[PDB]
Amino acid sequence: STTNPTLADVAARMTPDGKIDPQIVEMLNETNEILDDMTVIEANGFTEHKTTVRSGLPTGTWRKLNYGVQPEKSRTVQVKDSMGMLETYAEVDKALADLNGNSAAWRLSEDRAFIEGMNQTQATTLFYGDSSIDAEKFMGLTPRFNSLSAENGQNIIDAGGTGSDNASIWLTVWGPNTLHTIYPKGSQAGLQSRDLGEDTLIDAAGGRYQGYRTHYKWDIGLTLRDWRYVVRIANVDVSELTKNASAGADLIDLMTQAVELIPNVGMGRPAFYMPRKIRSFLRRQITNKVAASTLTMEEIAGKKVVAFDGIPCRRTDALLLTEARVV
Amino acid sequence: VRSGLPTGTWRKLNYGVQPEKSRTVQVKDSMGMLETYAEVDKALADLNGNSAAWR
Amino acid sequence: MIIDKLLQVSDGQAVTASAASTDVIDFGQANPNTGMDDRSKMVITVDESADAAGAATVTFSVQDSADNATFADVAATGAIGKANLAAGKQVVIPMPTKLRRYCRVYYTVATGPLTAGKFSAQVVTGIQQNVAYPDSPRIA
Amino acid sequence: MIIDKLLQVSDGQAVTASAASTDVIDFGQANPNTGMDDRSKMVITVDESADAAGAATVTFSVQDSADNATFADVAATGAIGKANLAAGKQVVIPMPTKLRRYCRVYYTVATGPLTAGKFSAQVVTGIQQNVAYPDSPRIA
Repeated sequence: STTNPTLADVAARMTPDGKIDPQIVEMLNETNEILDDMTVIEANGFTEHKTTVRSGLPTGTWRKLNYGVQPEKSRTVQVKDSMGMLETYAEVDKALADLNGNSAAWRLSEDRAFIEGMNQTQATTLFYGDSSIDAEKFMGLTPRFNSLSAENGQNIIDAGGTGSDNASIWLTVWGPNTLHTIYPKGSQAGLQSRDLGEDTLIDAAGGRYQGYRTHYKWDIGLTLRDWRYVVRIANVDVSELTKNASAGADLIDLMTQAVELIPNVGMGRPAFYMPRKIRSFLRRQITNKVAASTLTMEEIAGKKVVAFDGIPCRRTDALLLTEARVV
Repeated sequence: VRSGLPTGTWRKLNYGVQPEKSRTVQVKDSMGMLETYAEVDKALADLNGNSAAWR
Repeated sequence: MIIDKLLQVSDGQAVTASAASTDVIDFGQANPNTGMDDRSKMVITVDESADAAGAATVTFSVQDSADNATFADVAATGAIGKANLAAGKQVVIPMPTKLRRYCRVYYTVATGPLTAGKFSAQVVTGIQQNVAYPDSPRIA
Repeated sequence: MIIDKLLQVSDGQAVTASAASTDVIDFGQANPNTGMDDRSKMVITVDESADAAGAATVTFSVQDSADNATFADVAATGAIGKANLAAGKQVVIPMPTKLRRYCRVYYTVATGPLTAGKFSAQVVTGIQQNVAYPDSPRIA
């Protein structure tokens, strides 16, 4: 019945009176920015990246004179975290791309949607990355911080909102020992767009079908050395946000409590991660807060948020707005 | 205008995965013409010679 | 949407029984094949609505003839239901590629008779169809 | 005439009863609307012929679906009579302007059932159609 996918003769659909349409309007692509901002260091293990992390300090004792006090011992657990590889080959019939004379123009335009689908997927998975169910993928910021019971439960700040319509803000600190990405030894990250070249394909019938193919490897996992460098602001009920930080949960303060949750941002480099929705409301709320103080007439709308603390503030589309509420 | 992205896949080991196809619909939209004539009986415009002033 | 008044048939015809269009288009040849201009297409707009006793359907269809006398279908829509004919519903039938002299538009009405609703049929190049397409849709 | 290996549905289907086409074309989007290309169009070729007890008619019509389960006419041909379908008879339907995912071809067979006949349906850009046209016509 249905043939999937695998590039039909709607190469025609992408054209004017003429060649491949250069100005196709990029609708489904979003400019979330972790992928540029996140750091990459090669993972240390085979299919993993091990990290030994101190679990218990020795206590010490006050000793009365004449009485040997006990020796002490640092109990210590170590934790490794897994990966996933993300790639596709991308094949096209050699004739369909050559015809109407648009061989390279098609290859390019088909490619851009590919880099974009790749970034969209890497990025949505980086925040809501599972593994008890998806198995194949590396596990991302939730649910390493899901339940409030976690040793980093103190690290998730309840925005206070409830119900199903509630976002969260993330603040992470990307650096080699606090939080970073990993690619295996030695497959390199990140995104390798290799072109396989023309090569023959095989028909269901038996027929040579002389045609193209392109690869898009991109294999990452994600180390969270210590959750202390990451704060989750769960349950920001977005229906309930009002710009006058009045009803619902205020952002500016809720956030400064997030800066205060991080032990000493020294390394490597911090970043805010909020859905475009919040980025707008945080904008409105900042100009709502300073207006009752000192803001100019022409700066009445307010500069769009850039450096919150200063920390760079990154807009991330690839961050679900209606995520289920945490308990 | 781009209608669908290839998603890519997490691929389990040793398993040749599907190619993707970036679906894309196009839209055409039209024009309209808005025009009008503006007539006066020449006899009415001519008097007191305000033919041009009237026009 | 530009319209040629001469290629206009059924200017605002009140379709009640399954009747044909008022005017019948006459080309200046035996095989105009203006389906071949790869540009022309019949459009039927709706006003005011498919009011009927119901449930009724309206099948718009282009018909050819050699001479202005006996017609036969060359394109058809299908039984478009009442309440799919709100005020403002362009039903485009692409011009059939093998046209003959004298094209007309017939309205195959499923029972019961339509009680109120006009339709305006015209050959244009081409329709205004720019409906919005999704973006994320995660946001949103 | 180039043909897409993939958009080919009903390769040489022995339509004897009013059956739907073997394969159903599946686009990878909700509303492909590929009629807007002003370029794609369904073409049905005939083989060897619509031989039947007769006189019967065979109507080609495109069907949509949200999902590959329930279809509805979005284009049709009309009652192509039998003895208009000898081997090499293209019924061209221009692509309907508002497509959904999963298009198919149904063969609305008027009674009685056909005794013989294959049909090839596929979406192309475009048909090869060139009849010679008269000239003066006093000579020739």
